[PDB]
Order: sequence, then structure tokens, then C-alpha cells
Amino acid sequence: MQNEVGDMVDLYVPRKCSATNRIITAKDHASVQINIGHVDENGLYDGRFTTFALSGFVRAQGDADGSLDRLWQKRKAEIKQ
Amino acid sequence: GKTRGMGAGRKLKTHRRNQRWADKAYKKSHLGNEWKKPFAGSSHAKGIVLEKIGIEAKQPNSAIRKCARVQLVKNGKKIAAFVPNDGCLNFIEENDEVLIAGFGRKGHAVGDIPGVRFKVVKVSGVSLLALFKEKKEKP
Amino acid sequence: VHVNFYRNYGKTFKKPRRPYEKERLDAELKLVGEYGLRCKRELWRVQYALSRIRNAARHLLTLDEKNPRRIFEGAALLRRMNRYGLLAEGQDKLDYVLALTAENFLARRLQTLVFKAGMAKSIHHARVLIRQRHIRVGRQIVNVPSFMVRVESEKHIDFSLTSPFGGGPAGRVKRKNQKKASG
Amino acid sequence: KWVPVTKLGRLVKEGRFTKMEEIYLHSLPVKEHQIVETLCPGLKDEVMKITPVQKQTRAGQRTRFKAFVVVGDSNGHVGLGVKCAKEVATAIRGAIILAKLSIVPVRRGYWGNKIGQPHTVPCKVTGKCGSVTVRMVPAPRGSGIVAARVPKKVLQFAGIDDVFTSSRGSTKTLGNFVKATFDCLMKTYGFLTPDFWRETTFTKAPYQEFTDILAKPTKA
Amino acid sequence: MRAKWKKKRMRRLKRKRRKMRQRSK
RNA sequence: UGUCUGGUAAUUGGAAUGAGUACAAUCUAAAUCCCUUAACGAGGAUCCAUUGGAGGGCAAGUCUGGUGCCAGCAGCCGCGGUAAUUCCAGCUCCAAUAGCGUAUAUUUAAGUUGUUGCAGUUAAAAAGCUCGUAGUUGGACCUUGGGCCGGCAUCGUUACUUUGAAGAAAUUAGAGUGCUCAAAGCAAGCCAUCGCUCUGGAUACAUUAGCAUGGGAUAACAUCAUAGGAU
RNA sequence: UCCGCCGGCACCUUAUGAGAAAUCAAAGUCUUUGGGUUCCGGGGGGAGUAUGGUCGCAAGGCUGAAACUUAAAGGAAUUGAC
Ligand SMILES: [Mg+2]
Ligand SMILES: [Mg+2]
Ligand SMILES: [Mg+2]
Ligand SMILES: [Mg+2]
Ligand SMILES: [Mg+2]
Ligand SMILES: [Mg+2]
Ligand SMILES: [Mg+2]
Ligand SMILES: [Mg+2]
Ligand SMILES: [Mg+2]
Repeated sequence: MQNEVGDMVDLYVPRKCSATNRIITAKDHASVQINIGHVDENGLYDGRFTTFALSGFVRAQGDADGSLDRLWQKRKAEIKQ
Repeated sequence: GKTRGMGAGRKLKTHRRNQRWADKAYKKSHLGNEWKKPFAGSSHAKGIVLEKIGIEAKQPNSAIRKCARVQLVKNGKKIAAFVPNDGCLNFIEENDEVLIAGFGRKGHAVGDIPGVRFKVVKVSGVSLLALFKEKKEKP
Repeated sequence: VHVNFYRNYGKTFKKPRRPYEKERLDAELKLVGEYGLRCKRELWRVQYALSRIRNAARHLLTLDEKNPRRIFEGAALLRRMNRYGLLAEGQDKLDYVLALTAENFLARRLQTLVFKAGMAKSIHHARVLIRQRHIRVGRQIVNVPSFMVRVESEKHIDFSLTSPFGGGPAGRVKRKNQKKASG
Repeated sequence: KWVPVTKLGRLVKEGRFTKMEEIYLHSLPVKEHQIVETLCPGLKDEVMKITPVQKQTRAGQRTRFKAFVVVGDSNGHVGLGVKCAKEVATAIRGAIILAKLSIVPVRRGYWGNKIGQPHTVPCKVTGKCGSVTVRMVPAPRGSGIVAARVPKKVLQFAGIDDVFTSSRGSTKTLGNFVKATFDCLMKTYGFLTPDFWRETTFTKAPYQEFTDILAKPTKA
Repeated sequence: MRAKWKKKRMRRLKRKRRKMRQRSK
């Protein structure tokens, strides 16, 4: 992770699932990433979006929909809707 | 499964003591029967050539192994000892002085020879290897 | 009782577990070839000494920093390394000594230093010259090619005064030739 | 010579990438073997075994040779390929292709100190393939690889310098042995160390931020 | 050979041995 | 094409040296070995390296001649029935090298004795079933806020943990030290002395049991409402 | 008839689990190995045999070896052949 100099030593920093926090392996082909766009007061897509990542485990469980719905309800509060 | 109590040292020790006996090697060593073998816990032995014999090699092999029936001088037991290095049966004569050794598998028959666990190492105080390579002559 | 029985004694090489491996055999033969050795024992003993040193260093590094039984022998080990020309002045930590390797030791042999000092035409000529009593470290004749030189004595290797290569009388071959040419 | 057939290869061929760690970052399914040729600079290939397997037919025994190949420069990338073919040449070539297709990244940590050039697995990692379980445990700087010939080759190609290995099960089975070794080398990047749990930021995937050149510029 | 009949043969051998031993005490 | 680099020749040259021999001195109670050294002492430098192998495990030959399921080899798998990569030999090559082969015993390998750490549906392995004493194992609950930072008693007992003491040397680990190096030894080192460094001859560990100091979290014993209690 | 709770015999689907696999919702929570406790196995034979002890009228039961022999015996699944 961090050397005594203070530099990176691993090749890359992985993503971790936004629901179960477990990391996403480079060979996890069931892991997906959704960008949810935001709108304006009239209802116009403004080109910016909120990004979530789901690991293969949570998807195969079948709790991907509930976890993503809960994440969106929680996250939209800070940035309005 | 296992007894994991901190106060259960005696149970574990006694159980292991009982269960060591199922081991083949431990039971072989700690039963004391190794002293009833012809060598009586010795690496080599010495003997008198009672006769020269041949044994047919076990199937699917087909050959005649030139063994020798000898009698140990330390306890009087009669054992068959292999004679390797072709032509080395000629060096052995009757009632001759030989040094016998194990065959290699620690009390087990070696190769296709049926029931032979010893090999002749020396004859008349001379090694079979020296006679075979003509380094020494039988006295 | 025999008092001579009380003299301690030990062995210095170990032999490998797997005797027939191609890559290890070629590695060892490579090292032997350009370090001018005699057999695999001359290298196995160096490996044994390095293994002992590395084991000591690893045991030391497992202790707490504020442990005196770490500080004292850490200082001693680093002192020995800096004394024998193994660790550089930029490596004064117990971690660097774990990174030592066999060629570091083989670079400090008297034969290697004689070859690298330009006094020998080849690393085999160096060993031949060493074993023929032509080399003195400081003021002392040395005829042991495995003599591990220290940094403070690195500047004193020179052909001996008695040696014909250091200002001695001609050897029996040259003297015999002069005798032949005399008459 | 090469005509890319997938979005990732079509994206790579003109040079929209430097390394392959971004492909790992989004866990993209690499499916063309020229991608790893172009991205990873150094690749070395040694075949491990050529095992003849047989199927008994009415006439006789149809024999096919199955070859094992290990790929990867000794700088954190390694891959494993298995291919069974009619004769050894195509088996070896296809196994090389599969191994190059299956390259994964390995995580290298430190034993007790952070003097540069990490040399060891970061944690205690295990891998099971049927019955063969292999374990590697961190080792100090001067230990070297402590393993049988097969894990030694795999770890040398992975770039590991020192490690302590164990084994359980029928390790005589080369396929399972090497598959367990490679599998747990994949797991090395899976443990959640306390340093990794800084909150994650998200980056556009190659399929999403290169949409401009992927709508209908078919091959021009 | 069926192990049931091997057990029966062993039982016959055991009873015959017992009779022989009772003959001579 | 070019020059340099690198490798082989019972080819040609010179130099070098110790194994050996030997005055001599030294060593030694007296001898001898070593160390030192006159003179002699290497070209096929005959001053001649050996032990096991060459199918796999396992580094090294599908070379040549002999034998023909014989003789034999082979730790295991296996080889030999007229083309033997495995036997008997020659050549070549391989591993270790002044060391190597063989037999027994046992440590590893063996997570195939498993406390760490194995197993029990079908591979060997849950008792036909229940009760049951010893053994092993046993729910939760009782100081926290509190900051600061020579006397003198008479007492629940232990396990645990800390610190100390006492603890034979030798061996092991380990500091110093150039016996020419090393295995060793506990020596030595230096101005060039009618001597000095007070020269050094460190330090750990050493289960369990025993002695003593602090800690009271986790545990075991009986103590718990006829007040026969404390003041 | 509908809903719910506790207790029981089972059944169906699916691993994200385990396993050599068949398969198992327990045969899962195991090299990331430790909830308590009893019994019990150590390659295949010889052999549940010999002998001693002990219970039974007997048939028999409980406990139970060794010499010797052997490089396989065995489990699950696969393709053929029958
Ligand atoms: Mg030959
Ligand atoms: Mg080979
Ligand atoms: Mg031939
Ligand atoms: Mg077992
Ligand atoms: Mg059965
Ligand atoms: Mg069974
Ligand atoms: Mg039952
Ligand atoms: Mg409690
Ligand atoms: Mg058995």
C-alpha cells in the first residue's frame, strides 16, 4: 500500500461494493456499475450523475435491487431531487 | 469430536498413548519382536554356507536367482541369502565363511525373489565386489 | 579422563535436499566458474554462514525496538558487516542485512580481491598465486584463498618481499636455467 | 493482421491505453489475446506438463494431449492456460493463448518493514482446487521461495521473491496443484486490509467514457 | 465367497476345535 | 569484408610452487610431528582421482559389440523371448570429489498419531437404545464517575500474570579477539618500555516444583436468612 | 375457509456454502483451522482367528493378538464393451 517514502506500491486500488463494502476483484464479471443521472427542477438531465458499484455476490444474492434502492434514497437527500 | 477442556490433559495424553498402537512402525518397534528375528537387531551377521540353491523368480518374471542357504553362527538359524553379481555363485563353496547383510527393505522381500530378505556381502573374509571386479582373490 | 575431549568442534556445510535439479546445478556451476572455486562445498559453506547470519538477523528483527537484546546485537551485526565490506555506509539498518546474498561474501575472498586488484591475470591465476605463498595481507603471508579480507586491510595486499613477484630471489626454475647457461 | 472483434480490442488497437490495470479496475472480460500482447510489455512462457488423456472408443483409444502453460512477467502479472488438443503443437499454442487471456494481478506486500520493492504476499492466503489446498504465508526479505517445483515456477513468474508455502491433498495431481496455486494468487488481491478501506471514488468505465468513438465508426 | 458362509465355516471350525480340546482336556 | 573478444591441440615456450629428500636450527623431560630453512626436486609435469550411475522418479546415450524370459539388472514402476536407451563390455557423458557406495537403528518427509493440526453417510472407522457415579464442561449479575496525575494491628484460599532472588561448570545462543583463514582457544594489544592498558577472561536462556513483590480481569472451593451479624 | 405462534415427521427450489464426487439447508458457519462432551479408525489379508479372562444349560456373547504374506485393496464419477 504505502512505502516508507510514502508512494504507491500496488498496481491499482480496487473498487469496493457500495452495499456490502467487500472489494471487487479484477475477475469479478458479475460486478456492475450504475450511473444514475440527476435532473433539474423542470426535470432536465443536467449531464452529472451519481455512481454506484455492486459486487457479484450481492447481485447473485438477489438483494441488489433493495440495496441499490436504499442507497439511492439515502444519497438523494444530500443532493436534493 | 475432541476434548478441549483445559482440565483434560490426562484424557488427551492417555488417549494418544492408547492410539499410538495402531501405528505399524510404532507397534513394530515397541512390541519387542525385532529381537526374535535371525539378526536379533544387528546390521550384519556371519554364517556358514550350508548349501547353494536356486529360486525361480516370481511371475511375470522368468529367471533363476542363485541364492545360498546358510546358517548363522550367533544363534544357529538357517536363512537364505541372495548372491548378486553374475558368476558370484562360483566363489561360494560348501561350509564356507560368509558375511550376510539385509536386502534393503527392512525385513521385507526385495524384488521378484520369493521370500529372500538377505544378501551375501562377504565370503571368506573377502568382499564379493572385489572378487567380481578381480581386485582380490579368494584365499 | 582425556582433556583433549573437551575441545568443541563442528561442521561448516550442509549439502542440499534435492541433489539433481537442473536450474540449481547450473546456478551453482555458474558461480563456481567465475569465482574460481574448487567444488560445491566451497560455495555450500558460504551459503551456510550466510544462512546463520540471516537467521540471527531475522530473530533480532522480531523483537521490539526498545529491547536491549535487540539493540546490542543489532549494533554488533551491523559493525561486523561494515567491518567486512559487505554492507555499504548507506545501509545501517537491520533490514538491509536480510537482503545479503552469497556473491557479496564471495566478493570479499582474498582470491577475488587479488584478481580485482589487477595483480592476477585471471581468477584462477589468483588462486594459484595465493596457494604458492606469493601474497601477504598487511605484513602476514597468506596462502589460504578463502581468507576474507576486511576493509581496513584492503589497501595492504601486495606481493611478499620473499616472493619473486615482490622482490625476492629467482625461483628454482630460473636459477636452474642460469646454472645451465653459466657453463 | 489483427481485426478486433470486441469493443475492448477495438478500443485498444489505436492506442487508447497504456497498461492493463484499468481493465482490471473495471473487471472487464478480456476475450482477445492481442490485448495482453499490446498492453503487457514482457511475457514469458514455459510449459509445465503435457499429459496424454484417453477416451476408449469401439475401435481403440483416442488419445489427446493436454498442455499446461504459465504466463506472466515477474512484475505482478501471471496467468494459467490449459488446452487439450489432438497433438502437442496445437495444445501448446492454444494453452499459451488461454494463459495470456487469463492474466490476473497479484498483490505484493511487506513482511515487517517498508524498505522499497515489496517482495511478499501481504497476508496469509490459501487456495483449494478439488483436494489440493495450497497456503502461502509472508516471509522475510532473504527467505526465498519455499515451495515445490510447480508453485515455485508460478511464483517466480508472478514476481514473488520470498514466501513460505504449505500443501495438503494429492499434490501429485498437477492440474489441481497449479490451479490452486494460481487461484490463491488471484485471492491475494482480495483481502480487505485496513489501508484499503478509505472510501472509494468512481471513474468512468472504458465503455462509457469512450462512447464518442464507439457509436458508429465501425472500423475506420 | 459370501462372508456369511465364511462365518459359518469359522463357527464349525471353532466348535470342532472345542470338541478336540475337550477330548484331551 | 575488417579488427578485437572467447574457446580446444600427448603443439612450442618459458617462468611459479609444494608433495618428496635433507644439511641446520627450532620443538621436546628426551625424541618425533608441525612452523622456519641451505642443496636437490615437474611436461604425457606417469608427481597418472576415485566412488556410483546414464528408461522414469533423478543430472547424464533411443552410440557400438555380446547374450537371447538364459545369464543377469531392478530400493518402486519395471527390463531381457535375434534390432536390449535398463543385463555383459568399449567409447562418450553425468553427480559428488579425497571422498563416495551398501545394511541396520531413527529424525524429517508424516497434517500417515494431528494439543498446534487428521479422520468416522458411501473409502477403515457413531456403541441397538436409554439411564448412570468418577472425569471433563457449565447462563447473566456486584468501581464508577475523580480528579490529580520507627510504629500498630489481624487477614478468604488458589490458579493466572509482572518483577525479584537463588540459581554448577561444560554444551547451546552470543560480545571482544587476524590461531596466516577455518573448525578452534580464551587469548592478548601497544610505545619498541628494565613497562603499560586497574588488559580481557562479557550477556542471555535454563520447562515444571519451591521462595518473595505488585496486579484482580478471567476462573475453581466453601462461605449466603433460626442472626449465633457488624459498631 | 383465511391469517399468525410453538413443537414434530417430511418434501420442493437454489448456492453466495461444503465436498473426491454422488450429494447435503445440513454432511454449512474449516489452513481466515479452537462452543462442550462420549465412543471410535490408521494400506489390504491372516482375523473377529489363536490364547487367556469373563457371562451363558448350550448355541454363543464381551475383551482380543502374533508369526507370515502382499503393492496394491478400496470410494465417486467418465468413455466404451457386454
Ligand atoms: Mg552401460
Ligand atoms: Mg534426465
Ligand atoms: Mg544392443
Ligand atoms: Mg488420515
Ligand atoms: Mg463397503
Ligand atoms: Mg464403512
Ligand atoms: Mg445409531
Ligand atoms: Mg460464567
Ligand atoms: Mg490395517
